[PDB]
Amino acid sequence: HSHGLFKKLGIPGPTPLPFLGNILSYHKGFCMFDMECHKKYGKVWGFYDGQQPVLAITDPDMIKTVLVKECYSVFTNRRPFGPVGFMKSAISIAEDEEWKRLRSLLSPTFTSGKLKEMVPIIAQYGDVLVRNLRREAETGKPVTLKDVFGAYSMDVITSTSFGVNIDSLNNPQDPFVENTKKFLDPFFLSITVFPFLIPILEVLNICVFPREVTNFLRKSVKRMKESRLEDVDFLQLMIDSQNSHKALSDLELVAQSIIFIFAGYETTSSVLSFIMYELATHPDVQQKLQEEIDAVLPNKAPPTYDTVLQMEYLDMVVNETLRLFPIAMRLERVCKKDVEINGMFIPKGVVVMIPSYALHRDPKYWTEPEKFLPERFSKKNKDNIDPYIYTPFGSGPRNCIGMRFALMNMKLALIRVLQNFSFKPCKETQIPLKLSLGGLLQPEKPVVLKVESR
Amino acid sequence: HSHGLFKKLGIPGPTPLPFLGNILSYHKGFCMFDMECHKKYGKVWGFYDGQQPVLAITDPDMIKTVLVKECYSVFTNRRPFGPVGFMKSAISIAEDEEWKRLRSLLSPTFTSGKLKEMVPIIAQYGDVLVRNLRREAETGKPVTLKDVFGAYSMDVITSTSFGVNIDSLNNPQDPFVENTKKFLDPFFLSITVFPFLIPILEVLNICVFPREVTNFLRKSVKRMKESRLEDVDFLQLMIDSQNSHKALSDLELVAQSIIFIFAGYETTSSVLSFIMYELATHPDVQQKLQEEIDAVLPNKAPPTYDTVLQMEYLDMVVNETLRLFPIAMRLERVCKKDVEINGMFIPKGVVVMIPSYALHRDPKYWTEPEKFLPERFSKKNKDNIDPYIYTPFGSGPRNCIGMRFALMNMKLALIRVLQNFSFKPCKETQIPLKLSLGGLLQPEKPVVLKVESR
Ligand code: HEM
Ligand code: HEM
Ligand SMILES: CC(C)(C)OC(=O)N[C@H](CSC[C@H](Cc1ccccc1)C(=O)NCCCc1cccnc1)Cc1ccccc1
Ligand SMILES: CC(C)(C)OC(=O)N[C@H](CSC[C@H](Cc1ccccc1)C(=O)NCCCc1cccnc1)Cc1ccccc1
Repeated sequence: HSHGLFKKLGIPGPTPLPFLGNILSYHKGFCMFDMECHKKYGKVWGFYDGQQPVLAITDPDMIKTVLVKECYSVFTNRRPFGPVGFMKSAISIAEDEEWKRLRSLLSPTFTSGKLKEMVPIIAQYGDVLVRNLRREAETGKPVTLKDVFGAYSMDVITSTSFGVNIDSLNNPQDPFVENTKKFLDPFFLSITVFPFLIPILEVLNICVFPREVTNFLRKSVKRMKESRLEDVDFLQLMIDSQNSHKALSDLELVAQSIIFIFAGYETTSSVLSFIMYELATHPDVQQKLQEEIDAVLPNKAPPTYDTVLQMEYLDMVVNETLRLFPIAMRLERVCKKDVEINGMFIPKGVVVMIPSYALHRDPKYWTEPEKFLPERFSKKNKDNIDPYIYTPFGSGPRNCIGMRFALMNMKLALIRVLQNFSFKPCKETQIPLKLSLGGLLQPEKPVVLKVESR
Repeated sequence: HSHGLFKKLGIPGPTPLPFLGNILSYHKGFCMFDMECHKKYGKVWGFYDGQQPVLAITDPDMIKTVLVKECYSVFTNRRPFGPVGFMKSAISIAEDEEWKRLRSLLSPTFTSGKLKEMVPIIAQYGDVLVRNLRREAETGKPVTLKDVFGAYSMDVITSTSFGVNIDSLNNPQDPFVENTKKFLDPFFLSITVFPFLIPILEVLNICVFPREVTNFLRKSVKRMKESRLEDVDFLQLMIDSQNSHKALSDLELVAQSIIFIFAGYETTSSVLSFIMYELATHPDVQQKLQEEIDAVLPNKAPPTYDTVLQMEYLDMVVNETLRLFPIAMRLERVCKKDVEINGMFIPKGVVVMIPSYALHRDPKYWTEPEKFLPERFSKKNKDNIDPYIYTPFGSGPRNCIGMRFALMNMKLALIRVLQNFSFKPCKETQIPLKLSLGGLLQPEKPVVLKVESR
């Protein structure tokens, strides 16, 4: 009933089958399909997620108009997502004057001042990591990064948000550790063909987040809420905040606590895994980086907030990895008005998509796009890089509110880990890595590596 | 479109509201509503579960026609239940010539011969129970029965079916113990008003059993299948069985393994909890029973299969409890034909229901129906009891296939428990017990009791 939309505006794309759209083209994952499309169709193309049209753009100025310029006016919300139940009040899912109300009420939690106030705490679990690694290093036993990294990222989230202190790797059976550790699978494809069936599940209290984990943290939060009240973390600042322009409700407060936890668990863990792979497969880079760390932190000195930003080959290494594996893959915004941006009409209701993964591997802005070369981000060459071709944290008012915290969380782990250990591939280590043909930005085979002690 | 069905046949009942039916009358639970209806309307009445008519019968001969006589011809299947995914092949859910095919292929597992072959095994975990109770008995700390009883019933199921041996109470964090321990809640009411929405969830692979626990046991079973093949329990006999009239498939085999596990976990545990309450609130009965046990098993002798059936005050105690709390509450069968049984027309499609709980408390067949008096089942008075008024295990071809195993499982626990401990109520012990106004036959407040050692 709408599969003729791009044929009308003269916008190219693959031919959508009825009802399915082009979702059968996802057999190789969003990334390979975007790379193919960006290659076949050029600067702008179109396709249909079921009955839903999606438009892809690759011009730095047009992306800037959508993410930055016309964010408030036109492109304010991401693609609708459901069923969710009470999770409607979550920021990344919120919309319009209820997003602007929440993005404000929670921005003060990622300031340089508060972020520096978390340096003594995040550092405490970088140490706990070393013991868990050294126990498996002295017992030569190849190591799965995501396991031990997940336990660390888990340990940092909990502390930085609620104060609950657990050695999740050695307490994988703690009642607070279990609950926590929990788009092309059989369900979500049925959602994109049956978006008319989402409202059924919403009057059903059925949620893609199980109704159990949430109810454990609706109460675990209100336990801690009444445990510090009255008697430095994310929640101590979210309680200080409810003390535009209505204050923060309490089921509203329980919702954002959850979104941070995923945000910083599988992403802090996944990215650190993509990094230790690149170091293990480019040991020269691992050499140059351990030299820089011990030059800023001699005698294995403890990283501080001001020493972390001081490490430049560290930032270069982090950036280049994110180019190769930008965990979001795509950036998306929903167009709320008949608007003509940068000389092109965008009708109301169209999802606007930026293919981040494909753009990070576009040879027109990247020489040797699939090799690992941190030298792209040296202060020498870091200036020929369009800020709208490279967006691992998005851009504009709706970008990643936790970016500063993520770059600080990961670099405090890399300093403390690379001060002590070094990483060599295994025989059973997948060289080279194959990306998941599925729906998340993750490896086909989990990253296994040999670990030795300095 | 069908709410005029009972008005037509001249059958009385509460007035159904559009779409909801009489389900708003479930605010006091199925039990209180059936008692009320049986009291207001007499021997036969009618009501609507949404758009679905249900007919209640209370005559011994008419129940016998449905459960026993015309089971094969007319009343073969229970009320349709979904969504379920692959669990369609489960016996209690199976229908017609695929139930008759499965009820046969699995009946040989509850014979007196095989049941006696499980006596040495089930006895091993009655002992493990004592230590866990004595640890909390020597530390005077009131005891929650369902916790420790659940761990025991759990320990017996696993062993009697797969051989996996765990102290689930002290291993509540065993990867095999966790998966296992998992009708008027917000969901199932939406199902009975929206039965047209079930087929949506079936093409969605959404199942009221989470798609996770099942996939752990589709593989855990096929681990054990290829671990004994090649190298006494339920599965060793289900593999021996696939060695009417097609053999047992392997996803067919994974399904029945699950249905036994619930069947014998929350029911073996719940019933033993309703029993220890009745003993604690009628200590004279507890006195008479410990005398009988030590008279059959002197010196705290180990129960055997032939000593267990020998205990008559034990059976009396078990029976009378089940009268007071018959965990099924109702028996149901779906009518597949225009039939006129015992002088009454039953049109096609009508669910036929027997109110077991209400009938167990009907003063016309029970003197002092709400008191606890095991003497109703003494060999003296046990003959004035209609086998179709008292059906804790159902009746006829479709009755509880595991009845013999349940009466043997529980009595082996009561002998070993009452040989050693005695049970007194607490202050915080709920005297008298309030039944759950909800959907399962369970207490409002979990049973807590003081435990002392002989
Ligand atoms: C390697 C680490 C991370 C990366 C690469 C990353 C990337 C992104 C990206 C690309 C977006 C979408 C931005 C857009 O649409 O323009 C986003 C959104 C978001 N991120 Fe992250 N993220 C990371 C870690 C975190 C962490 C640790 C948090 C902790 C709270 C967090 C919280 C959020 C939130 C709340 C949003 C939604 C913002 C909004 O809609 O206003 N992220 N992130
Ligand atoms: C206190 C213990 C138990 C009680 C009171 C009980 C009661 C019942 C009742 C009333 C029914 C329905 C019968 C009917 O519709 O006429 C039933 C069915 C069933 N029970 Fe139990 N049960 C118990 C324990 C068990 C156990 C331990 C198992 C182990 C496998 C089991 C397996 C089954 C099965 C498979 C069915 C369905 C039979 C069929 O549809 O063919 N039950 N039970
Ligand atoms: C794809 C379509 C168009 C159908 O729907 C969307 O696009 N929905 C996206 C994600 S759905 C739900 C998600 C939270 C969640 C998902 C699964 C298990 C547990 C929690 C969310 O609510 N928020 C995600 C925030 C966590 C995060 C991830 C990466 C970086 N930083 C933070 C929304 C999204 C937000 C941010 C980046 C990328 C996507
Ligand atoms: C009420 C309407 C009319 C809508 O649906 C039905 O009546 N569905 C009944 C039960 S639903 C699913 C159930 C299994 C199950 C349920 C919940 C969590 C885990 C597993 C089953 O599949 N089987 C139950 C067998 C276990 C058992 C319980 C008690 C005694 N022995 C064995 C089916 C039923 C079977 C047997 C007795 C009472 C009810």
